[PDB]
Amino acid sequence: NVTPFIDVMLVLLIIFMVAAPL
Amino acid sequence: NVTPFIDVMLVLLIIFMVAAPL
Amino acid sequence: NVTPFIDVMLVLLIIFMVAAPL
Amino acid sequence: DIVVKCVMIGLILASVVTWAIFFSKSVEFFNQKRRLKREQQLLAEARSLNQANDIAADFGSKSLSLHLLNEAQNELELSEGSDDNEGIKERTSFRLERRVAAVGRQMGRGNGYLATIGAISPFVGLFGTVWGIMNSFIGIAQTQTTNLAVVAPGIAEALLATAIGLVAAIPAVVIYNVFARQIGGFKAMLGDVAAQVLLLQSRDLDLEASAAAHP
Amino acid sequence: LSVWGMYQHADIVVKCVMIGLILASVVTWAIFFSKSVEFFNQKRRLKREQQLLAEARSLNQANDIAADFGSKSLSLHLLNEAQNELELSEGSDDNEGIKERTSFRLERRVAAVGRQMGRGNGYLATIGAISPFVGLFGTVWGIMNSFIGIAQTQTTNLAVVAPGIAEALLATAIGLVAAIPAVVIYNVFARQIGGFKAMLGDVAAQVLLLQSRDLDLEASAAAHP
Amino acid sequence: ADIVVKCVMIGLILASVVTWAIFFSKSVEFFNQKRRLKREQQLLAEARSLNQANDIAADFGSKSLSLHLLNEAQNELELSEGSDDNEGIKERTSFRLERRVAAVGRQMGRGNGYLATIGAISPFVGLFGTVWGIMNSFIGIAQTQTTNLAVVAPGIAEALLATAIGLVAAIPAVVIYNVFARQIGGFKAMLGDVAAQVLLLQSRDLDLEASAAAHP
Amino acid sequence: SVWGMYQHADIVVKCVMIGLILASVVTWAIFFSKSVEFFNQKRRLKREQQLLAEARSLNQANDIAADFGSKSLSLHLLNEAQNELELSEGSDDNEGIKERTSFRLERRVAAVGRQMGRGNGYLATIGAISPFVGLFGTVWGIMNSFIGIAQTQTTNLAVVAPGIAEALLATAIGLVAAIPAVVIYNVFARQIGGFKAMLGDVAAQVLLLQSRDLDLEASAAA
Amino acid sequence: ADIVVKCVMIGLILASVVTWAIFFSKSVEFFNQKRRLKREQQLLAEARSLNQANDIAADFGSKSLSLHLLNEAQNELELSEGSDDNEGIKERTSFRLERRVAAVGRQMGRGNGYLATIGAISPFVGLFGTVWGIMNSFIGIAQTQTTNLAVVAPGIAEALLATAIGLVAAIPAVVIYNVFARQIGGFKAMLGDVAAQVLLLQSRDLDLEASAAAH
Amino acid sequence: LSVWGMYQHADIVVKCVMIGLILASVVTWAIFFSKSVEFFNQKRRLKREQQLLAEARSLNQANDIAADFGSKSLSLHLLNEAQNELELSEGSDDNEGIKERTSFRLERRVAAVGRQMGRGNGYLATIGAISPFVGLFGTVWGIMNSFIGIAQTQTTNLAVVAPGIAEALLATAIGLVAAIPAVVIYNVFARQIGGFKAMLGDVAAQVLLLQSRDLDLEASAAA
Repeated sequence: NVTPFIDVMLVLLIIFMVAAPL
Repeated sequence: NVTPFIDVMLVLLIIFMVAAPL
Repeated sequence: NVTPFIDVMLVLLIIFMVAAPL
Repeated sequence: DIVVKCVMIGLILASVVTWAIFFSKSVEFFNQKRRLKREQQLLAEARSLNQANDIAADFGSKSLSLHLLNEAQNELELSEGSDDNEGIKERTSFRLERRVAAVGRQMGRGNGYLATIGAISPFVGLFGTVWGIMNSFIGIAQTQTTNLAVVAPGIAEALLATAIGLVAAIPAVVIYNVFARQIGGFKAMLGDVAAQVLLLQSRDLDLEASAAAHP
Repeated sequence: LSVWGMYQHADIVVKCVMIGLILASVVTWAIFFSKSVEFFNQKRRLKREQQLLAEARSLNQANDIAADFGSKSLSLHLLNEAQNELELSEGSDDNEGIKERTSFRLERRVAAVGRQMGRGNGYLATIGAISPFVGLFGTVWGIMNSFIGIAQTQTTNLAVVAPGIAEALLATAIGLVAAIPAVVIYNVFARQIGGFKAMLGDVAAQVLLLQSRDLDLEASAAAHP
Repeated sequence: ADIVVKCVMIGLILASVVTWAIFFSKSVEFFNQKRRLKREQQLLAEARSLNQANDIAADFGSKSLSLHLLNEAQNELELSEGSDDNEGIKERTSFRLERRVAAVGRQMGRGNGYLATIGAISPFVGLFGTVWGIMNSFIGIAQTQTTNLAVVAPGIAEALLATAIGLVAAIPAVVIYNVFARQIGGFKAMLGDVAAQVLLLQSRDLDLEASAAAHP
Repeated sequence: SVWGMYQHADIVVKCVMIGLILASVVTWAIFFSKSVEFFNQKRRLKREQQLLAEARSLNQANDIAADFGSKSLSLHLLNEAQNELELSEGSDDNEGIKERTSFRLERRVAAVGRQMGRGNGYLATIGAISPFVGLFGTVWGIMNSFIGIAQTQTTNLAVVAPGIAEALLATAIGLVAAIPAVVIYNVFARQIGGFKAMLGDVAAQVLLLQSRDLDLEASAAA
Repeated sequence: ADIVVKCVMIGLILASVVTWAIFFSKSVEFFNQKRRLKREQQLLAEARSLNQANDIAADFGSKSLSLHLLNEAQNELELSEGSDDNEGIKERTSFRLERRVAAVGRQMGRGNGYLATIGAISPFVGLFGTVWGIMNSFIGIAQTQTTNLAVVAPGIAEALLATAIGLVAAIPAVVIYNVFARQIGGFKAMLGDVAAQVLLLQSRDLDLEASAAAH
Repeated sequence: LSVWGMYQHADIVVKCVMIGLILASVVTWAIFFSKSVEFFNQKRRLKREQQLLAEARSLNQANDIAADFGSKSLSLHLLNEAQNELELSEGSDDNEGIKERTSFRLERRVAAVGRQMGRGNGYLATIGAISPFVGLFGTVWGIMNSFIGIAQTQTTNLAVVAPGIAEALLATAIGLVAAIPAVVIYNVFARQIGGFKAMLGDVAAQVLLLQSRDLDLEASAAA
């Protein structure tokens, strides 16, 4: 399945979101 | 490969780090 | 996978962020 | 900041790497794409390996189909006098899958670098930003201000680094995905060619054994 | 407030981000509504022809059924491949080599038609890849414009960052709007093309079965009276 | 209330409810499948010839898939009337039964990918409406303004509720998908046992017919 | 304490916590049942293998296996071998006998390996989803913390202490439920692999007895 | 400072202790048995007939597994005395030696899955240890109105150290298991070098016998 | 700021495991530059002897070419195994069993040489697995110092803090240099060992063809 490639993208969204309330 | 099991741990470090500047 | 090499960088961002509210 | 400008230049260098890989890989795809399709269209009516060589006499030296026919002729000539022909077929299929996988590997280069760049780039732009945020919080914690107006330019010129990391990261991902798909289609067509070569050898060895059955 | 209104209230780089996001969304919708009905008609024709060819008892009987299937009838193309392997093997004695070559060619044709199905799915994969990326670029651009507006003024509050937070999280939002349905459409296309290749393997399997039947009966007729 | 937030809320709700309904329907139907298949295999595990198995399976129902396997085996008997190679019969029959078991196993797969799709895509929205509600919270508090954590908390709570709804949609769909996967795997193995028994029946009778015809 | 922080809960924290601990109880119960089950079955199987290692013909194996018990799987394999003797009466192809019998042994060893596999489907699911439901309880506890802030309407760390701390407690108990399910699942996976291997050893011994007897009978036929 | 931190600490420490204990026990186990297999194979490589191989293996010791292979071969000699089908003897003997090589490869595999489960679960108890260490880094923070992180910067710290208690106990053991996946991968092939040679020593000495029964 | 100065800025456990990092990197480079020239020399020798033995049409001609191959010459070892199956099977009528046993011994020896090529590669895959992860653990001890240091200083700025930043960057730039070339060298060693085994199997099939044709001529002369 070529579907689970979204995980690194999820990590990237999250570690955007670590910076935004700072 | 038994290597990508670090991801949940990464998530746990991150969502520690959401609480620490609060 | 050459993707999980971001972890040390995450640690480095975090232990920057320990110093900034001090 | 000098470290911020150093990671700016690092983003620029990774972007230039992406430019150069796109240029070289795209100009080899556009040239060596349609030629094997045309040669497969020619070899669709070969019907025997000798007539396949008669079609292939003008394919050129860099024709990879002609290289596969060189491998097939090599396995014919090395196995002259062999009563076991199924072993010839097995060894020849082994050499052809080795050669096709070698061509796929040798034209799959330059792409792991693209995957790493498209991964890493917004993250190191993010640290360049958060080092700009270092200089901002140094201004805050040293000037003792509750004011954001005297400290906003540091965070703006900081976020510039993440912006440039995104700029570097996007075409690496795009070019990597589309070139991976073009490599997949290329390997499919090359496997079709090698499959047809195996069919040629199978037909000719079966008809030769059937001719050697009854005189 | 309105999407055209907050488009007007956004920066021009954020405007370029949003128009790229909505164009990627529109072409995602278009690829979905094209390939869905085209694949549905292909599946209907394939199930029809399989229900027709389920009752053939010889390969020439299958040709008699398949004489009126149409031009691009892929099962008729499978029978064309089988007839090609009949005609190229004229003058031979090994039925097993016939079966090996024919099974190999039909598995290759199954793989080829399955790759012909996948035209445009990597566009969807690239869209699902870079949909958060330009939106995150416009997000960081809007927060940078927020700090530009704070720096250009001499005071600060939340009222300066609020249109910028609006632009930023709205660019993130339209990035997600481009991201998720592209993923879902890629999910269902990958699954249904896999099942289609399975059904094609069933049909070509039946073709190999019929040719195996006729080769075995010809060998039984030729060996013993 | 928040319009796109409420729309993705009810989308997660409807996705969760249809995962419930797929679980109930596939659970009941597959449970009846397992009951009937175990019953029929316990009946069929005692025959000594294929025609004895026809005598047993004549009592079976119409959609008895083991009887469909026997129909495939009888079809290979009837299409090989007058033949001389039994090994070709056995190869054709083995491949037909592999084909039929794979077809039944894919018919088991009807709707499972919807479950896998929803269990994949659930933690994405919810966070979407969370971002939208936190954005609207910043806009409202800025156009009213404050510098505390006291005013910002109800919008954050209403936002994270959408993420909680996303997790509710996420987890049991994955549960249902994996339990359907492994129970269908055991179903496929049980059906392979049945078709293996059918192959052994036809192989026994072909070998005994060859042994009887070899020595008159 | 644990129960005092359970008293600090709303209804959904209570429900996910009782789900965690009941899934934990199911996990430990499955473990302590199947552990002594596997020990008894492996003990009996190794003992019967050491008994049947001295058999040299199949009727000798019947003489040894006359007292193995009803659910003795080695005796069941000998029943399958005797069935393939009785179904092959009147035949002339010992190779087909060995093909049919080896194929039945493949299917029966697969069937016993499926017989071992019961409950493991629960174990894989529990060990998979338990960090995720710990995260879900964390999310609802963080939501209850913000509900408590909305009740108090103040900015204070003593306000945010109990709800955040209880979401942290839900994070802990989710992993408490998470870890031993994965432990027991990998344990049972390895043990069932070794059990199927030893059963294949026994079936190999059955095939060797059958093959020696059929080949010596065919040699005595000439 | 709480019971759960102490329990997960002693669990991680005892897991690392059991890890290195199984490591250094099975290390000299693999080394001694692999060296013995290598030297016994170099001894048995000079056999020309089967009774010559019995004379070579007369001094190998009872737990020499190649001697057990020759016992298996002599057993298939002695059970099948009085037959005319050498081919069935060779098929059964090949199958027996397959199963004995697989059996020895199973006996080497004991204790390895222990390390596999430990290196798989050690990340999970490690992350839960970081979790409860974070709970103790916390709740006293919001109980004691801690805004300045400098009084809890050693409090935060150190939960990271629980990760440090994890990873060395967690990561290399699987790799050691992978090392033990490959050394046994070197073992079973090397063992597989011998036993089928035991077939070949039989396979000639049956074929040299029946041809001696031919003329 | 130099490398050994940053090494002075750290404490004992990250000192020890960065020593472990650089020792693993050094032994990785050493195994690479050893096995590379080893593979190169054995490829040249095997290609030389293959182009020699491609002209042989009988096994006696193969021994006449092989009379000066050398002690560790693998093609001469294959011809020695073939000569051993000649000499052991003297007096038999089943030449096909001789051919089966000979092909089996040659598959055995090709597998043995392919195992002989891959000695250090297990440690190479080991290092390629562990290098990001031992870099992660070295990262962890090298980073659990800024907490302590700014608890000591009450100073949140430049060179108080920034050598810790450069310390983490160094501590897994060494991990990068240990990780990526290890994986790449192991994959290209797998490539070259696969090509070597393919060439060796071709040579062994050639030996099988020589002995098979000579036994077929002997059996045709016997008929």
